[PDB]
Amino acid sequence: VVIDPSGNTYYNWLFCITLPVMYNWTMVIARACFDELQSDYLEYWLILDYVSDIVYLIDMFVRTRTGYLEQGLLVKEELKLINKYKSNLQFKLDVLSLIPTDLLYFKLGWNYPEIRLNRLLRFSRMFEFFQRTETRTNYPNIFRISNLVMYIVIIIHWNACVFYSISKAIGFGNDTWVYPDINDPEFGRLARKYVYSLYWSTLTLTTIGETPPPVRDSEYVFVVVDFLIGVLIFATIVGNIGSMISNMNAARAEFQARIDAIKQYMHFRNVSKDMEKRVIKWFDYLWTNKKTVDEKEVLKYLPDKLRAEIAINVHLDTLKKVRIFADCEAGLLVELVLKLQPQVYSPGDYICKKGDIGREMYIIKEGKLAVVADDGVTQFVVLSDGSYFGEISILNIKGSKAGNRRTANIKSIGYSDLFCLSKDDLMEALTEYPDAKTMLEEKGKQILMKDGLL
Amino acid sequence: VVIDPSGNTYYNWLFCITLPVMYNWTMVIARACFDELQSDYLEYWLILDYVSDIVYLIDMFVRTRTGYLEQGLLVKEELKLINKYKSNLQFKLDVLSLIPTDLLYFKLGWNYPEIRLNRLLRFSRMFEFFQRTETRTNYPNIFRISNLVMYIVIIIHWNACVFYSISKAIGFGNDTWVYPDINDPEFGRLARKYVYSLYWSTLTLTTIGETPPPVRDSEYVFVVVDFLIGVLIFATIVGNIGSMISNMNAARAEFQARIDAIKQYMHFRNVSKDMEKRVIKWFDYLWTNKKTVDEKEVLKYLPDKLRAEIAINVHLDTLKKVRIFADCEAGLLVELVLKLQPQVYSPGDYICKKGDIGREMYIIKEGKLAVVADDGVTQFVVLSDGSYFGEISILNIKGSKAGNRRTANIKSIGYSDLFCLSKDDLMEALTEYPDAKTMLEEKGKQILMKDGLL
Amino acid sequence: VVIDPSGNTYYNWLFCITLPVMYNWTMVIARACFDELQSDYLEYWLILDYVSDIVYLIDMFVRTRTGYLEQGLLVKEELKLINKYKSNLQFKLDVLSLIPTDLLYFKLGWNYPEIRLNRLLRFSRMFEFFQRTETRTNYPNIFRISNLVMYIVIIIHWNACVFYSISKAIGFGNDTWVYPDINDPEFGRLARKYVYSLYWSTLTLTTIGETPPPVRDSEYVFVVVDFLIGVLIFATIVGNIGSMISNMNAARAEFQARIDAIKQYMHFRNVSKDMEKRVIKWFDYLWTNKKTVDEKEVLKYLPDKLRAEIAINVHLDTLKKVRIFADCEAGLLVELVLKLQPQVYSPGDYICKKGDIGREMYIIKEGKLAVVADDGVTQFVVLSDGSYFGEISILNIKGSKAGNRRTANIKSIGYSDLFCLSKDDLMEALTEYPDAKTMLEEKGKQILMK
Amino acid sequence: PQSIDPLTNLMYVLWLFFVVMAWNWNCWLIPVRWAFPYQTPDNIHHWLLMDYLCDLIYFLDITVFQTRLQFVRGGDIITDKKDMRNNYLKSRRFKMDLLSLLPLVNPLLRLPRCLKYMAFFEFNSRLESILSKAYVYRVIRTTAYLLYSLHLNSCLYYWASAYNSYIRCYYFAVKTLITIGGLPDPKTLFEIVFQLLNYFTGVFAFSVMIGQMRDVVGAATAGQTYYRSCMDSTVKYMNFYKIPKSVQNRVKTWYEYTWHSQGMLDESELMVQLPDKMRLDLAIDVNYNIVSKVALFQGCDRQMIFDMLKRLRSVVYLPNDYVCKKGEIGREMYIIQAGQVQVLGGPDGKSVLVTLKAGSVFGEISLLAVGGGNRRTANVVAHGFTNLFILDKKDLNEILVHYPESQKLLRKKARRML
Ligand SMILES: COc1ccc([C@H]2Sc3ccccc3N(CCN(C)C)C(=O)[C@H]2OC(C)=O)cc1
Ligand SMILES: Nc1nc2c(ncn2[C@@H]2O[C@@H]3COP(=O)(O)O[C@H]3[C@H]2O)c(=O)[nH]1
Ligand SMILES: Nc1nc2c(ncn2[C@@H]2O[C@@H]3COP(=O)(O)O[C@H]3[C@H]2O)c(=O)[nH]1
Ligand SMILES: Nc1nc2c(ncn2[C@@H]2O[C@@H]3COP(=O)(O)O[C@H]3[C@H]2O)c(=O)[nH]1
Ligand SMILES: Nc1nc2c(ncn2[C@@H]2O[C@@H]3COP(=O)(O)O[C@H]3[C@H]2O)c(=O)[nH]1
Repeated sequence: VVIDPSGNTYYNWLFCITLPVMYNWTMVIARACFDELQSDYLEYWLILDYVSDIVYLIDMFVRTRTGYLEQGLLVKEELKLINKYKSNLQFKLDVLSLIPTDLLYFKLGWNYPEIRLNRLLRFSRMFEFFQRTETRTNYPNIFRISNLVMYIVIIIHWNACVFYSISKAIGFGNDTWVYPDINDPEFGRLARKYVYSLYWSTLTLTTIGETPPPVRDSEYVFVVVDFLIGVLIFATIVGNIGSMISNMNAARAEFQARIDAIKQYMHFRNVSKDMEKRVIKWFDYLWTNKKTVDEKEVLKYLPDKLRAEIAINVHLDTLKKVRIFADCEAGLLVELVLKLQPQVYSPGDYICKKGDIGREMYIIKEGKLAVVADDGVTQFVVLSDGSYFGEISILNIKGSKAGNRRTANIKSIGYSDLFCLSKDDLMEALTEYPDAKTMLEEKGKQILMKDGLL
Repeated sequence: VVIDPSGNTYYNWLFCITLPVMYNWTMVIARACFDELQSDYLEYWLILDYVSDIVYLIDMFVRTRTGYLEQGLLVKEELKLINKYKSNLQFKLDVLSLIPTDLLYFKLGWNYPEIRLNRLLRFSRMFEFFQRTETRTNYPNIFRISNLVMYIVIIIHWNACVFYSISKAIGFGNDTWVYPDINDPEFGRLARKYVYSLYWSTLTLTTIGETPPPVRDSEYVFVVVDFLIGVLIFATIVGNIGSMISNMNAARAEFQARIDAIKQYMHFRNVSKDMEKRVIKWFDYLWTNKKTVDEKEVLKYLPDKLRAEIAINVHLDTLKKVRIFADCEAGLLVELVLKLQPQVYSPGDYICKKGDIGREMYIIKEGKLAVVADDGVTQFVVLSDGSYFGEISILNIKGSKAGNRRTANIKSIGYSDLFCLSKDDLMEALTEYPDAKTMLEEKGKQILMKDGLL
Repeated sequence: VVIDPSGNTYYNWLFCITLPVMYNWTMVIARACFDELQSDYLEYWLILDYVSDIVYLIDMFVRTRTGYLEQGLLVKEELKLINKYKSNLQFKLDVLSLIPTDLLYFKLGWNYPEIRLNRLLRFSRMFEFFQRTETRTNYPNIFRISNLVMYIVIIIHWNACVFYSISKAIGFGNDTWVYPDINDPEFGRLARKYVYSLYWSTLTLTTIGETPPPVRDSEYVFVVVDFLIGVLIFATIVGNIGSMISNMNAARAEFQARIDAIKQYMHFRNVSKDMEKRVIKWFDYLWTNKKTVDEKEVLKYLPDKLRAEIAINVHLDTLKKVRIFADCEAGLLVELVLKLQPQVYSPGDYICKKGDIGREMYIIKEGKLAVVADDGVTQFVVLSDGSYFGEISILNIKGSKAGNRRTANIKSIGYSDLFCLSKDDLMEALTEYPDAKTMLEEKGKQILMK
Repeated sequence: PQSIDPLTNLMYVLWLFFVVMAWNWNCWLIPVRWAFPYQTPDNIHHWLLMDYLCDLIYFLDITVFQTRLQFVRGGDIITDKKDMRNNYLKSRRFKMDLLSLLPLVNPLLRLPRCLKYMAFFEFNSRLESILSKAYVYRVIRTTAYLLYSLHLNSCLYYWASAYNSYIRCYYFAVKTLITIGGLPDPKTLFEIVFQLLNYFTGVFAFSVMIGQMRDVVGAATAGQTYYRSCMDSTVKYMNFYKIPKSVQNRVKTWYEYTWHSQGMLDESELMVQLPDKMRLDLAIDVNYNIVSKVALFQGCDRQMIFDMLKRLRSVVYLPNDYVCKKGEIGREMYIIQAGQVQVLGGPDGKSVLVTLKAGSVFGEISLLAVGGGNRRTANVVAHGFTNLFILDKKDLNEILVHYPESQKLLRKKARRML
């Protein structure tokens, strides 16, 4: 039994170990500083600490169970996994997190939870879970905001705990800066203690916030330290959010830069106004339907097998309906379907006119086309998705009466997304299948003899 | 009858539904938290709420009546549009938003206008309108910063209402943090109530510590939560404005980076200072006259049909003026238009000299050229817009003298934009036109023996 | 005479018109709000505003005389320039800015300077001057910081004037928020009024209200609006400074990103440590000596004509020193200058070995190359700047002992930057010249015997 | 070291760090001695001793460290004293070094001692180049600048206070970094000009802090953002065309494996930014031994091998992926750079006839077919993730036309074998 890191069970365990790690990171210092928090809920804290220790041991067991990739293969041997875990610094951090330091409760009293700070050494598991679910979540920006909010909450809570500890060390009510006297009817409550300390740390991590000024030099040093810690933390948070906004606006900024560059080119080259209305309408269509990026730049890093698989799963049922590519080898279908490059045509666009070069075969993946006359007013026949034309224009057929020429006018009725296969692309794909080359030549021969174009 | 979602009527209706959505999103919580606002203007608020509900019904009717692009064509079938609308989360949000909760007044009196909080669920219309506005306005950054400011105003208004409601729940005048006693003649006014709540909310979100200090634990908790909300607000404003600033001078920063790369190249290669001055003046001309766009880089973001139709709208009218290209095939002229490559020449620049290789012909679009002698100061003739030269140097005429050599000295009087049709591009475009190729050779040689050559 | 907008005199006039525009955008509102300021120096302000309007009229005349590049040339016909000026919105703005509202002083009195707020409509000229300064100064970031600071001070001063106007409308000394009673001798001074208003505006915008709290509802509204204006100001300053930081260090960030990418590639591919250190040393040499971006990448933004003039200036003087190319025609020489492309070589890199096929000729521009045979440390001869090798192999000599093959090993003791010319690029450049091709073949053929 | 090189041999980096500490002393401890009274006669000897130690460090750096620096002239490394001394003298670094040791009880006489900032920039560049994740040091450096700005503000506030007590003025400096209210109210134009200048300098420091943090975050997450955007674009493309979840999950799993293993998602786009000599020498130190191990390419020209090394494309195959099916056309030579590959035999496949580890080459006989002559005679699957370097037959055809003797020899090998 080996849990792979790229699976979902590893994710569920990462959450289930993050919960005690988050509990430790947010509660050990809280019980260490606020003595009433430790003392009053002693049994609950003991139960939660025992649960966290049990989950820590189970996570150490999982670290042995989890399998790394060796030569691109998952390791399932127990000894190799144990050695790989023990060689890393993570094993040292895990074993340091689980010193039997709860036995110092007898040697230091129940009011010293600072002995359990070693459980904070499992921070790396929490960060691993957070970085794993940042990529997993559908909303990366929302969870990154959640992480930033949780980080500043943890830092503010830690500063609150340290402020309460320093007020305890200096003395409650000794200065107007420290936490007030805990003998007060309203300020002696633990809830008031923690919440007012949280408010003070909120006011102190930002220099803007106004707080009772420090009296002695130790308070001034601590306030300056909090000032610079808050400078670092909140500058990091604002930089993170600014980077998020730059990332989410990067696509819009690139698209608007392209649109403005094309506008500048059309104004510079004195393009007619109707044509620039057509261009701007096309760009508004592209942004409305979220088709700003072409698939050439989308499937550019994928391997040939994966691009091939996507190309089969998109176009095989459409391409096998063609008469010439009916009785063809599947390898040629795989090689040809990779070369189908898309073109999107606006409504009223002439894909090809009579008197044009036939060097591309157009396959209607989406949209409706029409065979029209020279004027274009009337429509001869409509074509829908799954259709094809230009099958014989790309085929080099000798003696054709209407060779390498469009015999009909094709008009895009709507926004037609159709894939073209170039003649040179198909001939370069046919240098590997000469038998299929002459098979397609024979098919074109019978097609032209059927309509009498020889 | 169908409405186009990309049309201006749909944008107008987006505004006409954004107005009741914005009215709800502000005034519903404003009346819910400020009871004197709801009670005093109840006659106006009921009328405005009924108007907003009527516009919500018409928005449902429009969203049934609006069409989408199925196979590139707008759907004109009413039942298909209705089933598309119903099988969507937007229909669920709209029907939840339009559940009549105004009957709950009869259960709770007129003092509870938060019963129609479900009308806030039409936020998608507001967000769609404010996303469809930036993509059609001439001021994207100005509208973006105004939209961000209005969002911050809405959040500040909401937090003001929440603060007033919290003060109401705690009790007015109980302590310093809450709103003071409403029985006071000055602070009991509704306008004063709202504007002091707005003043407190702005001091609590945009900054920290300038409000009166909290007293009880819920008030400190609210202040800390509002600090987190306000620091997220501040980081969002900073990130949006920083991305906006980087995007406005993205072209300027990129151009300055290219200028600096050129400058360090010419410093490292140690070119003459006169060439340095010419390069700097060229870049000053390029930036000043809005010519910094790279024509190939701009046109590679267009579809092949759309880029070709741009080029047809640009070059076909002046390529017909060419003597050998005056009577040619339309496809040949279009393909030769697509092969035209732009060049820009400084004033006084020599395009070609007597003896240079006549590899490409040049078609003048913008600028005036000069035919000069060996000294270069005497003027023979000036070539104006639409002129052309070297049209015979790219033709392989058999036995003609001065083969692929320039017979004149061409200089640029000012800045000139010339599109050059190369011999190689002409041969590449002519490989599908043998009859047009031999007829072009016939026309070129008939020109040549007309002038006494060959 | 027609003034060139790209010239230095257009910049000079831009400054001399920006000075009255910056005067009007800052001082007119101060005169309008501080009535004591208008009454105290009315004699100064009358002539100063008159000469500002005179400079505005002269700027309109310059706008009629400024040229625009029509059809690639600076047009000098006055009628076309006047029509181009009048067809633009700038003429409407200048006409509305030059409305003689100073003639209304006889009706509303001398205590209303706000009537000539139309003089702010020449703001486009000031913005044009600033955007020309941004593309002219040698410190664009320092100028951007100074311009942002000036804009923030202008907004602060305008908000101070608006605050004083609000205090005047409510009444001085009516409450603790407004400006105190002007009958007080300590708070009645004109300088003290302006300084206290300016400091109140600075506290309200920058510190988000360390000022004493508002008393009236209109004061609360004004303070909230100023809070929004101030948080927009602070966010604008922070975002502008962050964008300036990104613009300054974008080149370093890209270079370090490519260093990190190549380091990750070498660590992932198990590249040997000596090669890895050589690569980092090479990139450090590239960054240190300011030769980072490739020559083709740098010059690909240039037009072909200007890039040709740059390349001729750099490589043609070292190309006529070549034995075969010394007595050839100029067109083939410049074509070979444009065809040759750079190659950088780290120390210890063998450019070509013995028995290798001579695909390209190498001409050294900045290098200290050596010729070594078999052993690799013989150092038969050292070629310094201006030398070349491989010219024998590119020429298809009729009869050769080493047909299209190198004859010796070539090594680089230090970093060398040398230009290569492929045999295919020579053959394609020699198709257009039959006589020069025959001359090159004959001259190359008669040199193999020694 | 008779002549140290400034780039490597990190003892120079250690000495430059010592010079940076001396310059940081001359930057930080001078205003705190000018304003605050720690320059008492009781401990004046300690301050003078450490200041003279910093001056000795400056003089030592001028004399025996900056002079013996290897320098490149015309691209050639130059390592002789008579030229290194003149090269250092001609540089602006020696001018600033001389200006930083001008001798003029007042610590403002040591104000030019802070003028040796080029040593700090050199040490910053070297520490950036030495250690990976240099954004951490950039954060530390920007924080040090902001602490120095607050330190200067604290010293100025203490000096203006007379017209611990150091941490109090520091607290006032941080409190008034972006706040002007803490400062006393101005009654003159001149005072509000300085108050606005103080506010603007503090906001400049704070915004440099924020902008550098944004820069560090953007640079440290640029690759992650690019990979996430590429993955989201691919997922949106597959969802638009209704790709089933099997192929989508395969594409995803390829994306995480390529991002975790390679870390760039495309090695080829990095190579084109390198010099061609860099590309060639990196292709040699990765695949030249493996390519030269095969007997089909032995006896061939080394430049033909070098040219095939540049065209070898790295492709990652998922577990249980058919690299080449039985009866499928053969036009590629697969070089297993990493992972396990299995050639299958037995009845109906599914039995590993042979397994091949990293560094082996198979399918090279498919490179020699003309007109699709070769067919894959056995099923081949990828046991686990594997990185194979693939050379297409068409790519070999473009390579072979430049080497006629090599092409003729390889065709003789084709005729001899098949
Ligand atoms: C110098 O130490 C400081 C450390 C933290 C800060 C906070 S205070 C705050 C609180 C709520 C909303 C917004 C803010 N503001 C803007 C306040 N005014 C200038 C408009 C900040 O700048 C915050 O900082 C960040 C980087 O978010 C300030 C100073
Ligand atoms: N001429 C003609 N072409 C048709 C018709 N129906 C479909 N087509 C297709 O439209 C295509 C236009 O380009 P081609 O002439 O290459 O091939 C044509 C046929 O494939 C028809 O009725 N007449
Ligand atoms: N010599 C000369 N050339 C002219 C004149 N008018 C136009 N030209 C054109 O200038 C061109 C320069 O290049 P070419 O020699 O190819 O062809 C030349 C002619 O087409 C003229 O008056 N004299
Ligand atoms: N064989 C040889 N070639 C040298 C020597 N010094 C310089 N070279 C040049 O190095 C060149 C390498 O390419 P070639 O063989 O074409 O021509 C060679 C010579 O021009 C030398 O000492 N021996
Ligand atoms: N058929 C077969 N192929 C093997 C064996 N061992 C390695 N291979 C390789 O697997 C490859 C599969 O494709 P090829 O037939 O082109 O070439 C084959 C050989 O390169 C084996 O034992 N039998």
